[PDB]
Amino acid sequence: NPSTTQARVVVDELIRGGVRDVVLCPGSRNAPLAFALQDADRSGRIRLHVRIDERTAGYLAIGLAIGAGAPVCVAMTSGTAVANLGPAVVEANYARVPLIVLSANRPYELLGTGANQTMEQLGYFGTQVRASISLGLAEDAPERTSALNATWRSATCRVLAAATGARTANAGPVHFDIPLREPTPPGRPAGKPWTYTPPVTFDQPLDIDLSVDTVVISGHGAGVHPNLAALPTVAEPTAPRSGDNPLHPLALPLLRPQQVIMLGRPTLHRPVSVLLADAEVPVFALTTGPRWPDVSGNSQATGTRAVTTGAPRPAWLDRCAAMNRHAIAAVREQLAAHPLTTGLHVAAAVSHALRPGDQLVLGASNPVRDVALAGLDTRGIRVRSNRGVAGIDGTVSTAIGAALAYEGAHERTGSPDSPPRTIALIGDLTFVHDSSGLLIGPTEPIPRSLTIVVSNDNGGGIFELLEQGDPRFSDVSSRIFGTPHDVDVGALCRAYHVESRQIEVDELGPTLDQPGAGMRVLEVKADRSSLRQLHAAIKAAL
Amino acid sequence: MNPSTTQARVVVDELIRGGVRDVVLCPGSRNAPLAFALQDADRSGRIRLHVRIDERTAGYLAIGLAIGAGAPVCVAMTSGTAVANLGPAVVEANYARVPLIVLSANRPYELLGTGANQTMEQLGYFGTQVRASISLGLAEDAPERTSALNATWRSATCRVLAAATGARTANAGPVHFDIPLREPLVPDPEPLGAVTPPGRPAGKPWTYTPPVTFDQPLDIDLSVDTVVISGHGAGVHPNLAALPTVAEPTAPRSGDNPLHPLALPLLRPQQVIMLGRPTLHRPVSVLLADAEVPVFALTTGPRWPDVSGNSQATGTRAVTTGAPRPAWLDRCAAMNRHAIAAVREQLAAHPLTTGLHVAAAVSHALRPGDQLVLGASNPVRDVALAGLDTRGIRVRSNRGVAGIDGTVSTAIGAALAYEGAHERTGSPDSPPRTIALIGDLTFVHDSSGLLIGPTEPIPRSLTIVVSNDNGGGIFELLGDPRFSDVSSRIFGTPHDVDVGALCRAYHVESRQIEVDELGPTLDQPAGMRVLEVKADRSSLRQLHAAIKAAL
Amino acid sequence: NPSTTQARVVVDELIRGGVRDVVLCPGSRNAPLAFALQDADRSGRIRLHVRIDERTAGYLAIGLAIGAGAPVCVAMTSGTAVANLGPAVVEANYARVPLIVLSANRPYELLGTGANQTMEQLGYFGTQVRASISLGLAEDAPERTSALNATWRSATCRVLAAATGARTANAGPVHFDIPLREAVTPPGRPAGKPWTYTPPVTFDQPLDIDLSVDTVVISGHGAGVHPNLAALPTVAEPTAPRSGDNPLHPLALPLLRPQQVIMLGRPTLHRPVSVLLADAEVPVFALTTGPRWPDVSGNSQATGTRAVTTGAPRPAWLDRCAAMNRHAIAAVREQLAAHPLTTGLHVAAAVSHALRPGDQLVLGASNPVRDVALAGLDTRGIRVRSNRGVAGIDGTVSTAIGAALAYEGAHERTGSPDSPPRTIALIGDLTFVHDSSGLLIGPTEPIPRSLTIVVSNDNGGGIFELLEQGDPRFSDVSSRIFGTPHDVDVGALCRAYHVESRQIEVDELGPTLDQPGAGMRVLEVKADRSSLRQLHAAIKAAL
Ligand SMILES: Cc1ncc(C[n+]2c([C-](O)CCC(=O)O)sc(CCOP(=O)(O)OP(=O)(O)O)c2C)c(N)n1
Ligand SMILES: Cc1ncc(C[n+]2c([C-](O)CCC(=O)O)sc(CCOP(=O)(O)OP(=O)(O)O)c2C)c(N)n1
Ligand SMILES: [Mg+2]
Ligand SMILES: [Mg+2]
Ligand SMILES: [Mg+2]
Repeated sequence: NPSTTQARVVVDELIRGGVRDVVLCPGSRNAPLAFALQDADRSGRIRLHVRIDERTAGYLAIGLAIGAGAPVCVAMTSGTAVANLGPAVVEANYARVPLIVLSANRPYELLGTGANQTMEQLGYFGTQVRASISLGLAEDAPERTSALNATWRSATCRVLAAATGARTANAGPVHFDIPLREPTPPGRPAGKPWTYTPPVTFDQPLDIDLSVDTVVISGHGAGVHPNLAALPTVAEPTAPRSGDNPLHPLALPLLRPQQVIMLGRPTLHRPVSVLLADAEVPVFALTTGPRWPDVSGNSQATGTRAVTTGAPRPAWLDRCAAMNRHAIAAVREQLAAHPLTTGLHVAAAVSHALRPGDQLVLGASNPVRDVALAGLDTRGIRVRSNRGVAGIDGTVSTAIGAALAYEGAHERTGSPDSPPRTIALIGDLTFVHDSSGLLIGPTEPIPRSLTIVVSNDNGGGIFELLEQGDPRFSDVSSRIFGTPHDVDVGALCRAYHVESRQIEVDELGPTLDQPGAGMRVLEVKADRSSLRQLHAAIKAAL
Repeated sequence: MNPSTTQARVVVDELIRGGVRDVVLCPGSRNAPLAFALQDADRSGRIRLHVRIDERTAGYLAIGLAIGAGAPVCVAMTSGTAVANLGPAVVEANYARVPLIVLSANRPYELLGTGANQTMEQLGYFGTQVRASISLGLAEDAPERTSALNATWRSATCRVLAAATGARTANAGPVHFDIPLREPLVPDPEPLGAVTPPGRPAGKPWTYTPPVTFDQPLDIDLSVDTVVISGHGAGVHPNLAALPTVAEPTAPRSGDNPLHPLALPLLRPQQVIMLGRPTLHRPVSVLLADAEVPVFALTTGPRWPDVSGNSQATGTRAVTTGAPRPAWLDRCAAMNRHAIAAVREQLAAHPLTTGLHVAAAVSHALRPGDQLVLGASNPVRDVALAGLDTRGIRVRSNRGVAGIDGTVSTAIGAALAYEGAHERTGSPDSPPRTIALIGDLTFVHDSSGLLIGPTEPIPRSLTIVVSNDNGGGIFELLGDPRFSDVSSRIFGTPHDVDVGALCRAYHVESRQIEVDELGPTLDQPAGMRVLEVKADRSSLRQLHAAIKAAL
Repeated sequence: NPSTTQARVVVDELIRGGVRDVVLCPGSRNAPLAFALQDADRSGRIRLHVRIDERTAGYLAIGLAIGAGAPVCVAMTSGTAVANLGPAVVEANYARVPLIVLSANRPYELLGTGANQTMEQLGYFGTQVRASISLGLAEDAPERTSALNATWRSATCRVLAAATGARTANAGPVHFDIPLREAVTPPGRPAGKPWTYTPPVTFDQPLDIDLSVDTVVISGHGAGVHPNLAALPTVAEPTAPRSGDNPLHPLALPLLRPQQVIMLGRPTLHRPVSVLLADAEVPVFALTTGPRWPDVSGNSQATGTRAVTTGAPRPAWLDRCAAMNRHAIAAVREQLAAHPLTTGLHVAAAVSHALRPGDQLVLGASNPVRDVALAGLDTRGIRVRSNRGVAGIDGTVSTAIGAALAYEGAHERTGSPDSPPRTIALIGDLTFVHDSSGLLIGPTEPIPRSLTIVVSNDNGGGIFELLEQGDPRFSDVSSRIFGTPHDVDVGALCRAYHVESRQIEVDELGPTLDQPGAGMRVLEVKADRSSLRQLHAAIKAAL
């Protein structure tokens, strides 16, 4: 059958392209490439992950992709797949995650006369994906086997290149259709991809004078810039650090920088937003890819690297370092003097328990910010967070997939050491949102060293710190923003046969130092009724 | 009053004037103007607010609130993936023709593509699944044209409601209503006591559009041997009431001459009248796939199903000439009695409680006035197999796409709307019962739909029966492709998820009982509860073979 | 050959669905259904129209549909076809024209890796079409011939149903794909009947309206006929069918104080109409068919499909309106007589005077369609066409040509032994230059027998003289960027395409229209726009 030959050629090319994991869901029909994928899974060339929940499957693919940087395929055939995959595909587009969405249209059947069990289509594919490629239906022609093998492998390498950003430096989701009718020609020698894409550079140098009082702000997707390593740097948790001179986010409003270098895409902290929008401050955007971040439109120039003249005034560096120490002190002490555990205490504890080579996975809301408020030093750490569109959905499967991909890479190094830990920190709403991600059949890969820390303040803590958190809304905000739920986390973990423990904040460190089952949830109860006061006390101690 | 608060209050007001009684809300900062406005309407009793955490299952809750009493229902959420999480419920609402209003907050459209946090292409995200995609203009600070802005906001809100209820189209469905909103997003400390721009006098909708009467008479001769097949969304046809009728559980009965689905392949209809959209029964599909028998499609709206290649004509109602042969009605009535007798006998002779036994017991417990919610895979198949008489009861099921998402939330939402509709009657009697029958995989999958926050409305009389055979009604009853497909390997091992632990996790009363206690337990109440009945799946294929042999 | 069987089944069902005309263009590959359509053309079962310009070809299809109300197919395979069809597809959506766009995708070929010279997609199909249906590849299964013939014919009826609004009362464009791999044909129903028959449908939404309140009727594009409203003063657009005989000149409207408005169809003309419809003190009742209702300001009180009336207009009100109508008809005619130069308004008044029952009238956007209304044309017994969906000045020549062909075809189908009725088109000069391509028709292709295109040529855009940018403080700037003079030799253009042409004066227009010429002719009448604004100022002052 030409369709089975074609499917094996594609799967083979996908494996040479660096795909190591494929996610699937049961549906109305067989998945695309199902048998060739099954053969490769059995042979150990790739690893399959199956889930019933199509939404959590999309996010499992994201995690499997950002854990070690590899392209990941997700393949489902059902009438709800496109709708359920939407959230993950949007995150993959905005965070530039190489996600390949496989489909298998049927050209011998009617479309548009009723509900389609294979693909029920929304409007986001047009706007979200880097490419939409459909292989031909496989012709029955042994005469043309060599020419078809070339066409198929060329097209597969185009899918892979579009998703990884190999030539565009703009990785993201790709829609790859392999049609079939209802009801192996080799690749390049020595395992090379059919169409090889050697390394590319996009170079856009900007002239910047460092003698001007400069602060670096690095956000999601920031590059590494050695020539900027000495400047005071307010770094989001997921930004790689270029140097060793951190500036705490809370210190920023008490300095007066005269220019800003912005790396990647900042999304955290109102003081950062305000500074980038200040008309009297030059802002230089250094980022990869086609677009640049600039909500205010205030930025002066954008490129990919800086060509620097001068150096920072010693008085400026020394003044930034003293506000940095005052902010660190203000947090440590007001946390010490607070009589109730909050998410900020939980984040502080997780940050101390971390060691080099760990992978940290951060939920949206307070956790990703609290870790920054606690001054976590991210050097030697891989920090992952779905900052593309900052959803609270799918964070459990993202952590699981990230642990799996990260352990898989460490395994392949052959090293005798135990698999490096993955530690997730997420809020209680975030955990309830994607609890279904906890359900993993015995037939499926399970992380060996994943700890999910759930900081549970029985609602949405971040909203205590916004305008709706003002006391004049006290009666009203509790229901429509606090959103309390009274979930028994321990029961939920028991229901899914997931090792679970409820501990106090000071036991968090010790518990995380002691290894446990491959996958486990550590719940720490927290309070959010006092959170706006705690943050007010930290500000006043600045 | 700042522009965001003013706009939000005008929109919420016009939605209430348009007949919206329930609103599902999920938390966020960008939708804060909507959340404040809705909670004010809740506090003064103009609507009933339901807050949820998970946008996805929250959309099926809204679906339940819409199908329970027949009213348009809004779900409101923040910008970004929160909106994308409504996709699954939008698809169901489209195919099941449910008046679901997705009311999303957005950033100003000019911020698209600037790197703004939690922003995405929202307008048109759903494509052709929605009846309409409507946007409001960003609210300007310009009091001189407050009354002009009031008119455009209420008109837009009236277009949303008309598209969703099908007031002009006769084709209800979901509508995307996107509202770009900018700071300030919370109500100002001052002015105190501002006045929201007024709607029409006497609470009338700003632009009033009455429900269309859509009519398409079609001639049909009843003397030709006729079977009626009615599926999801079918209408009632008194002049067809005497015909033998294979009716899906969700189809309203027009008459009293039932024909069991198993009997149909053993009869020889010479023509078919197809009511609504029948998807459920394999015997039905086989018959409709046969291009030789003439089929007439009677539907309540402009859509008609593609299940038959030989639909001769479409209509909304038949104009009947003649009457059926008494011998033909005799023949069908005899096969009906035979078909159900085979089922009840083989059921009684089977030594193990299967999901079919649970469905038979549930069907036997119901009385007129009950609402019954069925998970759209096997529970709806089994209840029909057991021969449930649906006269005088409301059967709800997500038969649009018959997916697995949101079945629990839909049961909860149907119960709340149905009880509410009966609070308004004024009867002082206890609220009607809502009984849901859900399989264990479906219940586990949407278990988080059980979650109702302490401050949120709880059904007064919903019982969720879980027929737990520890794995699907899947590889029993087959589906040659499925044994080959590697994704089926998750179905080879019983999942063993503890149902009682799940009900504990969402603080819902749950008991585990035997099928014989089911009838008495349901007559007995107590708010919301789950009854888990364990069940065998191993003998299930043996049971169906015995029924097939008995025919 | 399976696709040959499929293609013939589809063409046969399309024919049974009332398709009489199909528009094609040469392209990189063969049009969908090309050989089945040829066979039907040869046999006189359908009529093929070929054009090289894909854009004019779409507007020709629009004309072939609106000329007698039939569904029309357009079939092009080229790398530019979707882009060139866009304008007509948008017009088909907004004017609710039953336009079927045929395509033929190749499922054995790669998509998305490079330029696609079979169909290069834009973003508009997802927002403009009523349906997008793909037949699916034809396979080699002779036993399933009955089942496949049923499936194909069903899908084709579903396509036709979506395009004509047979069940939705919402006609519009549909995308119909028949994919391709690269003499007995299975029969449809007895007696030429469609495979899935759709009996007549009604959408009924009655509204209670009190006629004793001082009421005016404004009817626009797509207005329906309402007997119970025939006596009210009615400001009608040229394309709106008249219900009665109490016209109310649009220039009269600002001089009356109506206390409620019944609005029929979709109004697009006259700023006094827009002002009245937006007046918060005036209840507005929108009566229209289809899913949506017009309401720019949001001021409307209710919408439906018909009126249930109580009461009757006060006789004082009727005479006040009938007299204000007389005042305005007279102010226009007297200041037209008093005006020194020929303007487009003069040309319109002359064309109005020359029309008679049985004629089809095609109006360009811009001043022509307004001027006919200001000239007080009586449209009873006259079929008035204009592309008011989006009011483009593009494609009006091919629209008039297609309208004429379809209207003539309807008359020839009767046995009448008469010269076919006249189609008279009135368009401005920019509009004519925009779609001049539509004049080029090969000897092989159908040509209207009685089409006369009148071109009111004021060497630019007359309508902008009458707008705010036409005020004298912009005299230097506006000439170039709104007037856009071109100095085209209209007679030389028509001679290049072998089209009978005459430059004539306005009094000469009635006589020339009375005796026929070649089947297609262009009558150019030179007009002035320099004095246009003051002419309208004179008519305002006279009121
Ligand atoms: C699917 C979805 N639906 C809604 C939202 C809006 N939202 C957030 C956003 O405000 C967070 C934005 C950011 O930059 O992190 S943060 C949030 C509350 C999360 O509560 P939590 O998980 O208990 O964390 P907590 O520590 O209590 O802040 C909600 C509900 C969302 N982000 N995703
Ligand atoms: C393709 C296209 N491109 C531009 C426009 C804008 N436009 C118009 C519009 O303003 C008229 C709209 C209406 O309601 O009639 S009217 C117009 C001038 C038409 O000049 P004309 O054909 O010589 O007519 P004239 O009698 O001189 O007014 C132009 C350029 C358009 N309508 N279509
Ligand atoms: Mg929380
Ligand atoms: Mg089960
Ligand atoms: Mg002109």
